[PDB]
Amino acid sequence: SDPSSINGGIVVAMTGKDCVAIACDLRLGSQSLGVSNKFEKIFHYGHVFLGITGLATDVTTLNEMFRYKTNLYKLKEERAIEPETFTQLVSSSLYERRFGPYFVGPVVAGINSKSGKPFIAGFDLIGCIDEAKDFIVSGTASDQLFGMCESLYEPNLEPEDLFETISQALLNAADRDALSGWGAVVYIIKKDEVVKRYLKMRQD
Amino acid sequence: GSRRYDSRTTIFSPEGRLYQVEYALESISHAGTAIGIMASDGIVLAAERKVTSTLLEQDTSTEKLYKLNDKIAVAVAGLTADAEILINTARIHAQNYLKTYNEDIPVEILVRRLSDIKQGYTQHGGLRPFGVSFIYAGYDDRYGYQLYTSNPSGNYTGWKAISVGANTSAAQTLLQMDYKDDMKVDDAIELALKTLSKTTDSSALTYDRLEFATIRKGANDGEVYQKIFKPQEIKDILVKTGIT
Amino acid sequence: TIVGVKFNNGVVIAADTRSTQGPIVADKNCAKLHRISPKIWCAGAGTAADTEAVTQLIGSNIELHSLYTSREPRVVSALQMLKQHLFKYQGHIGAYLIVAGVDPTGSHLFSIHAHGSTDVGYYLSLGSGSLAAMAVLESHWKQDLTKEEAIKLASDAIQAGIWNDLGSGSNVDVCVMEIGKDAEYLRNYLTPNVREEKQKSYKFPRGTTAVLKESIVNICD
Amino acid sequence: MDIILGIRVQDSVILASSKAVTRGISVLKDSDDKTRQLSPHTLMSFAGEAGDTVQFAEYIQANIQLYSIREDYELSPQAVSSFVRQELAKSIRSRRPYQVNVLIGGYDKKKNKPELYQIDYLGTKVELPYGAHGYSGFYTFSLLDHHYRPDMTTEEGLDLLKLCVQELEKRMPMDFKGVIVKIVDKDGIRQVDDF
Amino acid sequence: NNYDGDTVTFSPTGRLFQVEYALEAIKQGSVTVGLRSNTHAVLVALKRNADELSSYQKKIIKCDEHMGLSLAGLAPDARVLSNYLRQQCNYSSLVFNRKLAVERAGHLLCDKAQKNTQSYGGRPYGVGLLIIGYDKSGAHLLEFQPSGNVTELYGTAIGARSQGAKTYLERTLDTFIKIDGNPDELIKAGVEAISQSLRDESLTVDNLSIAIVGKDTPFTIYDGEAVAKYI
Amino acid sequence: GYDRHITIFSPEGRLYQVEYAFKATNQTNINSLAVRGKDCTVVISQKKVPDKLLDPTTVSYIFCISRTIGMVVNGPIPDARNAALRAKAEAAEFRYKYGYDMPCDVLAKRMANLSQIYTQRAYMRPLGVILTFVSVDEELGPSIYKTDPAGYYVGYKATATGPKQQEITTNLENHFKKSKIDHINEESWEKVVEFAITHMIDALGTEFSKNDLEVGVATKDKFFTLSAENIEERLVAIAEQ
Amino acid sequence: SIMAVTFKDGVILGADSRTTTGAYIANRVTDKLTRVHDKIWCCRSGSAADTQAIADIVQYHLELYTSQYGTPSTETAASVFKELCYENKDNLTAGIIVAGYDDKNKGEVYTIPLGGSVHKLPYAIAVSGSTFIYGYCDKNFRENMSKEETVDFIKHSLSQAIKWDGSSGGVIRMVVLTAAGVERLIFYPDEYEQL
Amino acid sequence: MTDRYSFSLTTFSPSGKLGQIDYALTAVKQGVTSLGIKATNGVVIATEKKSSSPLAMSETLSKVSLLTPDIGAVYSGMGPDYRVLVDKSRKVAHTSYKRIYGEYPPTKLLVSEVAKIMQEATQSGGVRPFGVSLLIAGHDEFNGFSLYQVDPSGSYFPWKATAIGKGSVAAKTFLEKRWNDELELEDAIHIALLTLKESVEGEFNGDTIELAIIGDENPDLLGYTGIPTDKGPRFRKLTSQEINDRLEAL
Amino acid sequence: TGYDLSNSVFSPDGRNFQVEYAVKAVENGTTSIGIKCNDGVVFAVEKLITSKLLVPQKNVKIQVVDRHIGCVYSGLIPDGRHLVNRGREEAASFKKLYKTPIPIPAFADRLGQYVQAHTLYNSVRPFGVSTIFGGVDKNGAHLYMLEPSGSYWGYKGAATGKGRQSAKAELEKLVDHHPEGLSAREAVKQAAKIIYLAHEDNKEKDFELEISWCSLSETNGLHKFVKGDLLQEAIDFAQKEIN
Ligand SMILES: [Cl-]
Ligand SMILES: [Cl-]
Ligand SMILES: [Cl-]
Ligand SMILES: [Mg+2]
Ligand SMILES: [Mg+2]
Ligand SMILES: [Mg+2]
Repeated sequence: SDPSSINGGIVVAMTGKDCVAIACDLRLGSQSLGVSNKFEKIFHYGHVFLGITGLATDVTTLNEMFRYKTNLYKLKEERAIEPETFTQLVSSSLYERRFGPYFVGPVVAGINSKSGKPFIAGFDLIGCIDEAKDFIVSGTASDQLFGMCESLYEPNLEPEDLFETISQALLNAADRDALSGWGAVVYIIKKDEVVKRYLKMRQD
Repeated sequence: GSRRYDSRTTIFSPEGRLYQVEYALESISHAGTAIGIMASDGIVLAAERKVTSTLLEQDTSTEKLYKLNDKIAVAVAGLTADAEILINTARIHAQNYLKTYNEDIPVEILVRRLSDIKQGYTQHGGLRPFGVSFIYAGYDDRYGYQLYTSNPSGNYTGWKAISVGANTSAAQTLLQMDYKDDMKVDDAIELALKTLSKTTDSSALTYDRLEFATIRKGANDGEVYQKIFKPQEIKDILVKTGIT
Repeated sequence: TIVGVKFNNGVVIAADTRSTQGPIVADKNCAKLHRISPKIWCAGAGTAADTEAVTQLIGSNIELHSLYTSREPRVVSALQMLKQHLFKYQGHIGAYLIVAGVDPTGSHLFSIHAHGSTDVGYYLSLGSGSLAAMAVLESHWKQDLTKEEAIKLASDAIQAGIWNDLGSGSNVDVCVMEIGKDAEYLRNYLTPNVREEKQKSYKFPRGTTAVLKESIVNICD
Repeated sequence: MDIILGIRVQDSVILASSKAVTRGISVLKDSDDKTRQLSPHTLMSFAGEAGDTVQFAEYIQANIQLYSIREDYELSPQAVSSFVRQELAKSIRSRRPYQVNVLIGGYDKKKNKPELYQIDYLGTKVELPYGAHGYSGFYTFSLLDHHYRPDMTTEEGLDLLKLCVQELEKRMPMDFKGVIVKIVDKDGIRQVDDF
Repeated sequence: NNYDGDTVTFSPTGRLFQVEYALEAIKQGSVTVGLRSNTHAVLVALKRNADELSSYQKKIIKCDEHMGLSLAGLAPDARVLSNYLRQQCNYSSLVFNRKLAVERAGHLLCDKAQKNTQSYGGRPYGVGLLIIGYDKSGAHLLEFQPSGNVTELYGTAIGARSQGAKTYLERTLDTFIKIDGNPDELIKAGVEAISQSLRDESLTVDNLSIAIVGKDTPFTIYDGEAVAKYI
Repeated sequence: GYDRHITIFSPEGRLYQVEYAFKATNQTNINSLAVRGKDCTVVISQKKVPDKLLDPTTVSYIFCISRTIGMVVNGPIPDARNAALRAKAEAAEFRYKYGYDMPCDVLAKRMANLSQIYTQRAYMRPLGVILTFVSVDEELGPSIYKTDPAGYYVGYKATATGPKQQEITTNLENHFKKSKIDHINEESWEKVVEFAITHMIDALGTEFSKNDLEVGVATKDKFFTLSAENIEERLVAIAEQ
Repeated sequence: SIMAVTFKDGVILGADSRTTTGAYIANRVTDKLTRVHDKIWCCRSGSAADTQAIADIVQYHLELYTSQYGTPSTETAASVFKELCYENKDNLTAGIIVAGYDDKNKGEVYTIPLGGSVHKLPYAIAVSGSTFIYGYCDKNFRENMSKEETVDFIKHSLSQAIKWDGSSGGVIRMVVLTAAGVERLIFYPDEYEQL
Repeated sequence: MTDRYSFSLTTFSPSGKLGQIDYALTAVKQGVTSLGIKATNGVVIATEKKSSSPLAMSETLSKVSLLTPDIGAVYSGMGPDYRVLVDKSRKVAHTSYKRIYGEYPPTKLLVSEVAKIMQEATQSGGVRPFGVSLLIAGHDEFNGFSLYQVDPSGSYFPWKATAIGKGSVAAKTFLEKRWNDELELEDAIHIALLTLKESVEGEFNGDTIELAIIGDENPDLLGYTGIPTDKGPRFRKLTSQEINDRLEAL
Repeated sequence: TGYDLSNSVFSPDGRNFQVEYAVKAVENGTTSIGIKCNDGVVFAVEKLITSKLLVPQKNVKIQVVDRHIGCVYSGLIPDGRHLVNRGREEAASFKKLYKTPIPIPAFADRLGQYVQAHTLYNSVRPFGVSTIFGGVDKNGAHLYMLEPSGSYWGYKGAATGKGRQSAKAELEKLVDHHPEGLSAREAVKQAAKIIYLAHEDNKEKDFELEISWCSLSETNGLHKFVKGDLLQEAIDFAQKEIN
């Protein structure tokens, strides 16, 4: 009866040279039971990518909520929302439910379309912002990801190299967590192209 | 008490008309003309700006044509301020439907709800009705391309081609004369402009006094693009059809 | 670890840059020094979301108050508004704040408990490193401190917290508010915890990771 | 309310739902139908807290039947599942939450494709080739992982379901008094008379 | 004229016309008489019929064992005010184990009537009441008017041609005030009083309505064959 | 013409109910004057007690709003006391919420914003009063801010209100043309009161006894009203010069 | 430890300067003597948050009272304190001593203990956990004492309490309320410890 | 008691006119002249300070108001109606934007919110329209410099340059002749002072003229250093002295 | 015009005609007076005997507020009762929070603000009563008179109703002939005389006298009715003065 670790799953985001990467596992479970191996935890609103770990009903609900809010943003502002602004919106929306929170660990990744600056951020369930140059981790294998990232990561990696680093960080973290795995997806995000790769990993 | 100063905005005349609705329609008839034309392969929205000034910023201006979602736009005729209240409501209703069903709102459902809000202001509340008529241009996967109008009464109807605001009588006769069912978008663009050009109260129809938009399937393979024309793009389409 | 130190012509506040969930360090360089108003700054301990949220709400309301009254905002206003908000929620908003600033009245230093109590002091400390910090303050604080003395004392008190407290670490942030001058915010004033060179590079040979499928994501309209 | 299974084959969706209603130490009924037709090509099976299950099912049925009349149009299975999920996602932070788990089986006439949705009481929605709620999954999912093939026919899918029900009747402690089986295809919803 | 549209408008001479029109409803109402000694208080009411096939409109309402009134004007308004008195009498009993003083009953009716003469949207009450009771300070008779003016009296009358009965009671004052420990004689004085307000019609068995309260007499209403004695 | 009964626009863009509220201002036939010293702000008002049965001590149009703010009203006493009670409530609430004494000009703005609402909302009538707020503000120093039924407010070097307002205004205007400064260059508040009374006598052309005047004085950290004997001492000083 | 003593010229308010969280001294120079009016002061015991919130509200009520009705009595100040303490007794933990000077009534002392009751006394003393003592050296206190006597009496009484407490400590603060005005006295440990 | 006016005081006449809006615009026409000019590198807004009395301190009454660090507003019409609209405008910039997105709104969206408040006074029960027209000058990263007019109806239009109030008809003609798309900020201030001299009758100096600009960022006005991204407000109110300097070379 | 049809509407003069119309209702009412004395206040009122059928002494018009304040009024009697009911709520809420019984000036403003409130809206009617009230507080004796506009002042003597001008004239003589002050027992006798002299303006129906008083010495600072020997002594004094 701990909402954050019923369904399980992980998200990791990393910055490189003129690029960001965000990756997640595909597992949705009901505690011990694996239910779905196709549950993606990464959504995009224009060029801003959001990963969400935690209670799956809240992952689905917050995706539907941020689609709603960014759609209205675009209609009124007449431009796609930027990562820095979207971060503040996630923070606002989570702290609005301060005493009845969404049981989630969201991660923002994207490149500012104006400045071209790679941006990543993480939040606790009530919307405290963790802004980081290097990497952000979330989910049931966060400890495992912190260990992998802190040793594997180096600054200013090229997209093709950053892919290998984040992929190895996720795969090896998921393999040491019971409630994570069952497939993985890695988004490599450059200024004006985004590649999405499905990783081969052990299905246990 | 306060009974003395109440206009009673929601009562019937002895003839069974709604005073405030009739007077609101009179207001709208003085507003810049808006034309919608529905073709087999898209929809055209064309609107005339109300007596433009030379020092009005034309390029960063929105008076007539508003976006409701990616598949639905409206042309306004009446009080702009009133229209914006209703537009923001319609934009929210569309996102509520998308949030609930994970499907873009069918055009008629959005139109019916916006029309039902207008109706309410004529039957209860004791407030003045919204001095606004809309032309709704949209696409959904059920009925394809659709044109609707709503007016302060809250009544709405479907159209192949329609005008609202000033000189609708004249505009509707010209559209009824030249419109046919197997018409293309490029043909409908030419009809919309030619109609405004003849009904306008201005000396000559110029780019700076027009708002223009098309809803086409011009994007790659089974997807709808909304094109709100820039000043320079209106200037070009106005020369190409040979009006200037 | 957050401290406030009063000197001759102003007040200085300092803080560490470590954010933690349980025994894990979430952020190695987070900013615990908040701007309520241009010359009124806040240091926050406890629930990180609560300290940021309560600081921004009062900061927003202070800005609107400043516009309405056509006056530079006062620290007592920020203090009164914070304590009444925190008291209303009976400690459920876990924000422990050191509020310092300069205004037309002069220079002020206050602390606010999550339950809505406030104190007045020449030197204050809050958070898990408060006892480490307060030991340094009690040992070295004197009346009529100069600005250079006050910054040193404040940064030394934070250092005590960084070294001796597991909840505190990384760098030292300082904000100096002097009467008749612009408040100067010294982000990463000290950086005594720089990660040493890694022994090896864990850069992988390309093609190391097995890939099931590739696809191009359309982010355009 | 215990066993609800679902298999999506090539051209149809099959829902199997246990017939037993148990209150205390007695089996009150052995012919209970734990399903409501939401629309002509959409069927919902349900299991959970007594009362809440039928109350929730009938409430959803009424709302979809209302939409069908208003728009003279059948809502897609994806749309119906999204509506149902949102209702459950409201429920979980209510004063007294609906403790109901549902499978939604539908044939989408636009895509000409069968669709099976699994939603738990929290509003956790997932699209699956095969699904179950509660302890049902623990025995049947291993079997389905092994015997299930994506291009299976309705007869093949019914034989694979028989294998699941046989495994449950062997290893499950309760007598769930067999299952009512319903097929959802392009022609609508029909019940397999003998199983 | 211009100042009678509602109860929230004073006239240029300082009159409330809606209140004065409500007062007019009472004059149209059938005559009722009230009178008391030191021991007993009596209500006598002339009931009115729609026609010979109809019943006679009941004029007297019981409020408690020690208090009740007679009405003249809008009967439904008498029902609203009598129901309010019943609740105030009942509140006094339940909370304070105390019979509500007839004077306090008056004060409460006054204050209820007043609020309906100062607020827009509402209307004044269109009924006059004669409240009789026996409390700790002996027998009492009150006259209520929907202006809010309540008055304690030895005797009075309200309704059409009430002035006749009111003049008689003014003359008889010294006689009927000393009818102590004799109910029948005090009623007889009340019946002879209301008789001064009759024109063409006389008091019949199903026409006359009498009520009495006193020292060892609960508030009881006499109708039909029970009032045959006093004709 | 129901556009003259409530606060809606007339065809020529006017609010008649606001204009008529201004006329109610002079119903009392009382003239007020406010001036600033170096250290103080002085406000004087005529005191007329026509009835012999009145207790003269209770007849006042000067109010101690806070401990630093004083307010003189030109208009009927019912609307004066309505404004006074509200200003007292607003000053107390401000101190509680924001932890410092409400400034004279901020109270003026607040009371002006309330007045504005009465000109826009139909169910509320404007108050037929002009509020003159005085204090020695801890930021701005000696301060005079005046509110009217239109919701208009502004600061003043000095001001006058009432039937013979224009005569007092021009008298003060001429003095400040000569002195070339924005205040009365005088050390003690006693001599600033003596100035205020002197220039009111010269403007109105009437003499004053101790009972004909009412005086309010704002110093740093208190506003107080003078007694009859305090005024009498002040009138003697003027006469002996 | 807080006490208020009435004497010939007025009344004196005294307290310690120590605030504790568990065994940690949060503030060793706390001002426990609070101004609710020019010559109406109170001593705060119990929750620091609760007493501050109440003292701030009472100050607001007396400021508003003074604007409308002029200088309020010490009894009026006590009544406002009681009203807040009594009506919110469930959510509050505040023990307050109210001391004030009137030119009519001279020095008055009122105690509002944890109950939310009000008591008017010649003097009052509270130690440990908002614990008022009824006797506290009744033969050591006489009516109409001198300033120095009163200061000496409170100084001794609080010193004894700090010797045996742990909650109490730091400096001794006093406030003298008389016709003359308001005086603030302070006694450092080295003076008061040697008693 | 209570507000019994829950019905519209603004209704359509048989001609389709909304009387109370038309009459509000008449009140604006009687109002003192104010104008706005948009340059390539800034925007200028200006108005006359019509002083009620010479004893009055015209500094205390501010006709040109900061709404956000990068947005300023001036008006023609009823001053009190403007003052409460500025208060509501500043608050709505926070409640409906800054407290959500953590940044100040762009000019067009704050204008949109002011317009909404004014439209509500046109349709809500028991209220008259606002008797003011606003000129709102602002800057935002993605739209650059912009100038908007807002009318009692709630209608708003973007302008290259315009004027409202007493001498607007004459002022607009003057601006049409002088305005081009290559104007620098100093040139627009010069034209603003020339345009305003026509409509002013009495004294014309830095004490009788109120003028503000939306231009470059002002680090000196920020009040703190240490955050490189925070470069200070683009809104600056010109001083009495700064105006008089530009009146010599006129 | 039509400026007099709706309450809270300013006439072009700047007058509220509806309030001035309420004053006409007050002028139409019976005479009521108040006399301030050395250490308290005296209240007296004219009760018209419409009929022999009215019970003497048992239609009391003077009302007490708290224990220390007397209230008497002329005009619409129910409107007076409504105002006193409110006065009792105000006096109760003051005593509940501040302990001390409400000072008279404090109480005066509570009625003042409430009456003034009934001139701010067209949804309500102004009060059709002038109210003479007062009593003894910590600062001594206070007499007030409150009018439909909400206007009130302190008074040495007060009068309102049909015989106000007669009563005012007789009050003005007492102020002139007793500058050092009038005693409580004297003020009761004078009150009786002034009501009898003021009854000349209402002499169709004969009347019943009613007096109350608050005195620091005579009533111990509480409000009491003048009854029995002291009432008959005052009536006899008044009867001797008219003849
Ligand atoms: Cl006062
Ligand atoms: Cl305000
Ligand atoms: Cl404390
Ligand atoms: Mg695993
Ligand atoms: Mg599930
Ligand atoms: Mg109004």
